[PDB]
Amino acid sequence: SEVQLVESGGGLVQPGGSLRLSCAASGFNFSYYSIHWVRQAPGKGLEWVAYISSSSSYTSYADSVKGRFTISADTSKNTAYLQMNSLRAEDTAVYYCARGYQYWQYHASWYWNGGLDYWGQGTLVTVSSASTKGPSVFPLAPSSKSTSGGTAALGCLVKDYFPEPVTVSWNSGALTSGVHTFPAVLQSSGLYSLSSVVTVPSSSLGTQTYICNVNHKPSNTKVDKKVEP
Amino acid sequence: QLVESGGGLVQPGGSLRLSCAAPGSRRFDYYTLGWFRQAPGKEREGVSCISTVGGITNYADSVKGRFIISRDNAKSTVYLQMNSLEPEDTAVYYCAAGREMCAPMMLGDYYDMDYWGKGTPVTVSS
Amino acid sequence: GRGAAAAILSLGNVLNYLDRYTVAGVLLDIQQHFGVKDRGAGLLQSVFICSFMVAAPIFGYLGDRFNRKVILSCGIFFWSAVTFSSSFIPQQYFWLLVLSRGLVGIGEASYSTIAPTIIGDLFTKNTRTLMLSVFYFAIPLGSGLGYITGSSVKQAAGDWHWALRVSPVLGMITGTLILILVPATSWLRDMKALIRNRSYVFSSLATSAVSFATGALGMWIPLYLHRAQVVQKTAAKDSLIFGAITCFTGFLGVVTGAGATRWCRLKTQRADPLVCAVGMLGSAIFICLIFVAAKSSIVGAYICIFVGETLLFSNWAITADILMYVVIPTRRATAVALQSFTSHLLGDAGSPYLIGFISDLIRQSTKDSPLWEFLSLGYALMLCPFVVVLGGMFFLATALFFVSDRARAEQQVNQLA
Amino acid sequence: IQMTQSPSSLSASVGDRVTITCRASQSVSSAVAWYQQKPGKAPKLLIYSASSLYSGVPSRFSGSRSGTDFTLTISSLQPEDFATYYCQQSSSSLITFGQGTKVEIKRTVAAPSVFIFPPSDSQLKSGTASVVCLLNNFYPREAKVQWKVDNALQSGNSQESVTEQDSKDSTYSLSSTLTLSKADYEKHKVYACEVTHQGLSSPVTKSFNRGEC
Amino acid sequence: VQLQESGGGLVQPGGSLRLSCAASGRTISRYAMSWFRQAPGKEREFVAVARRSGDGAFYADSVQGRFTVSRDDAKNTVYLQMNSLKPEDTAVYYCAIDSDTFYSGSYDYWGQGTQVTVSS
Repeated sequence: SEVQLVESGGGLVQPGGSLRLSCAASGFNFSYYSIHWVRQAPGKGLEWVAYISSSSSYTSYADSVKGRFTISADTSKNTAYLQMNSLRAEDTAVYYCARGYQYWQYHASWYWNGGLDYWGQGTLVTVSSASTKGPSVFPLAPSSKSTSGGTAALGCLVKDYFPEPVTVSWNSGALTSGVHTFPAVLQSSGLYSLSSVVTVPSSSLGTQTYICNVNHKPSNTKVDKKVEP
Repeated sequence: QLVESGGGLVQPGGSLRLSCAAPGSRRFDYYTLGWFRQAPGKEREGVSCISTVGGITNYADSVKGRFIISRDNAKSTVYLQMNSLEPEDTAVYYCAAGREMCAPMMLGDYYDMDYWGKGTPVTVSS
Repeated sequence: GRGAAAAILSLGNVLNYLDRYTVAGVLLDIQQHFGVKDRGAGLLQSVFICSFMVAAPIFGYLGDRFNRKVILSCGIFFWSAVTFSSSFIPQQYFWLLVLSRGLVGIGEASYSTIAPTIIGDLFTKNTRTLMLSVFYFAIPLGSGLGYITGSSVKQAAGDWHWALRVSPVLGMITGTLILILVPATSWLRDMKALIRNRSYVFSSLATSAVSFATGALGMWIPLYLHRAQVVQKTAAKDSLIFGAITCFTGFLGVVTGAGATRWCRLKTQRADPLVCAVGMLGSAIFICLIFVAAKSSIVGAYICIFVGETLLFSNWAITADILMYVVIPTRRATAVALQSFTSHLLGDAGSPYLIGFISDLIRQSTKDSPLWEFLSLGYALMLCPFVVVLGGMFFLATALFFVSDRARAEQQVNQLA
Repeated sequence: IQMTQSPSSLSASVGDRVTITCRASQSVSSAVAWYQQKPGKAPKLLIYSASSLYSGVPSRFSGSRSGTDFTLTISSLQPEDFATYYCQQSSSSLITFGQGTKVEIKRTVAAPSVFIFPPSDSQLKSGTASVVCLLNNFYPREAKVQWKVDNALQSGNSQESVTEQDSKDSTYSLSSTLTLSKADYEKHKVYACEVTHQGLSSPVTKSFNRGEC
Repeated sequence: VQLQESGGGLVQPGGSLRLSCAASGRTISRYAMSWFRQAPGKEREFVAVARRSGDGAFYADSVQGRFTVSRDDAKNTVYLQMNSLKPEDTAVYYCAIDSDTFYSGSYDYWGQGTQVTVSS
């Protein structure tokens, strides 16, 4: 049997609360290995978070969370649990659980450093105070100022949606070349926004009709719009 | 428990000696001696074991002719000597104590050992 | 699909040991109802153990060739029905009660042999031991519950008869639930070796001595205490107290022995037989004081029996370790089974009958009075300390040859492997 | 307790030599590990103990020590090897990670094409003036965009977004959004987006006159 | 702070030339520079850019595989080698300095340039 680590417990939580994450392991003896919890912010590097060994006598936390997190284990079901208390805004991230070596502290030195070998897939954790809302779509219409070299660009702007993702297309899949979609960007209010831009030959602006089409699943909406000067 | 000492970094073709000792007045002459190893991506396999009375030793197949294990219960120590290391041997070594008898095909049973150590690392560079 | 099997088989073993000692706690009544003497009073347990001894290996064999759920259900129903029907015999027959005990022995042996194989095969390497231990913790609890149930029901109803009719119906339940919950799953050459292993022979004889002591005392003591309370003009709580003591003592010994081993294994390599011998001699010293304490004060007798029971059961968890320390692996299946047979052939097969025979032969040459009945039983039971002391010397004798035996064993295993 | 890696973004073609340096301040001097990570997937262990090669990793990777710095090296770069690489240290009851370096694909320099996108009628309907300035089909990544509102430099109220590398043309595209209230928008006459980049011999500006048609 | 360019002139088709650019009063160890060209009747266009040590050097669309740019921090000098020259390469070449530390392209300091004629 191959080694598998599965995370569970992700989702959305308001500020001031708490949550519980679980890492379940299968395919190896639990008592000879340690368990690490690691996190990644959407746009930054990795940051070590927590450490637990099998016998609950060796546990450790990083400086940025000292006092807020608690860590525990259960060897009857091969499970590890991390309890997060007093969350804030800077905690939105993706979490992974990985396998240690169960005594890395005693024999880490000048020349060994060991390593973490088997990782899982991780779960997403969002901390925001907004409520669900539907996107608004606006046009970005071409003109003489958007025509250069025989090609003119035009777009549609999707604003104020939560949470991600949204799916965007043009003319129900008719146009497949020269379409650029922009990654979601956060704002000061707490909602997302993006825009889509395409390029077409100038003379083609004479007759063909271009429809921006937006599908948003959680709020159950599908919107069409036409972009003409 | 037990205490293991030695360990470090060696070049290929070298040799290295580790020791495993019982602190204090404890004796471990009933039966207590075998060596195990573990690597960063493979399961824990046994390397060698030595018996109570007659000095009978048994090794694993991948390490025959390169390792030697020795016992000395006048000073409560056990020694392991390694020659002709290769980049494949980079791993952590452990000392363990149990009751079953030194025999072929009993090396790999690491679920019945009574006392375990904490282990020391050996690294081979190039 | 596993926890239910574990629980049901555990309760089955508790019933197994609860339906052996219901005879003892009412023994005084049977002797009067049927017009028999002590010589016939011991015959019941003697015949029971003889039947169990002859029965167990055969069902051990058949357990590997037909299905096992069927055999468990058939055996439990068999001894339940026989023990229910035996309680209706009239006052002019005794061989019918003897035959009843024989049949109950056959059924109990069936169950006791075939349960452990299932409860072991339905689990893996790391967790087998915990549930096997929970299974085996049914011995002392059922042993005490035997006396307690017999005395309580007999006192409550007003006739000893219903003492043998409350248990079977509960068995009648279990006989169905195992058919519902649990899922289906060259010895001669060995002998020429085992009898040449000195530690094995001496340990077997020592365990035989322990079995002699346990069987005799466990059957007979409550009647002795009744006669004591009568002669001193102080007189049935007697059967209850004893039961309680058992339900505790069996645990303490099994702990203390183990603990005293883990220390002495770190100062030398002769730990196990030395611990057992010291405990056994201490047990003899305290046991031989019951027969002097009973003639002055009864609480002293109870304290003495408590200490004796504690020190006597210490070697219950050590002899298996010796056997697996001095025998090559591919013989263990043989080397275990033989021992158990021998442990019954010189032990509980003929102990209670012999005690009764000596007591009757003493009494036939003296006047019939309560006092001389007391003295007859008391003088007869004096053989138990003698045999305990003899077993202690046997453990010393195995402690001598322990090391050479281990050396030979390692040489054999490596030569074969 | 923090390390430094250099360089933070390096570009190299297929078939060249790549070297990355992780410099430490903690007292191990040989205890750093190396990890690889691709967009949207969990990271994989690549080298441990600073010299040893993990089970299954391709042989072209190598690692070594020099002074108090550590080096990771790829000799024959392949199309399946564009990702982010990390160095790990462990000094005490803490374990720390680095900052990562990224490897990209190189080509010939291409100037951006600049467009200005004014508010739409529906955008002005709700009172949020969202003006977009678009840069298309350029290389390399670094390029500076500046907003001018009636000859004034404005800052602190704009956001930027850049895309990944194109799968066919290997170029980037940038979108800068400036957000104002309707009242703030109505108080001006001329807006301008200015961009400066390596391939531009002079900064190029595009202008927009409010209300003109 | 001054900038001196040299090495221009007339060359036969297919030849090679080594232009040199030198700076005075400014340290070029921590800055980047660029080469441009201006044809008669055409606007000045990109040729190549040279960054700090360890950051490589970038070339333009037209002359990829023919031109090379290099630095000499000891003498505060940069060099540009042109090979496989053609008659159309006739133009005035210019050397410029970027003032921003992160390679944003702030060309504040310009040079006089030099003539490059290819004919036979």
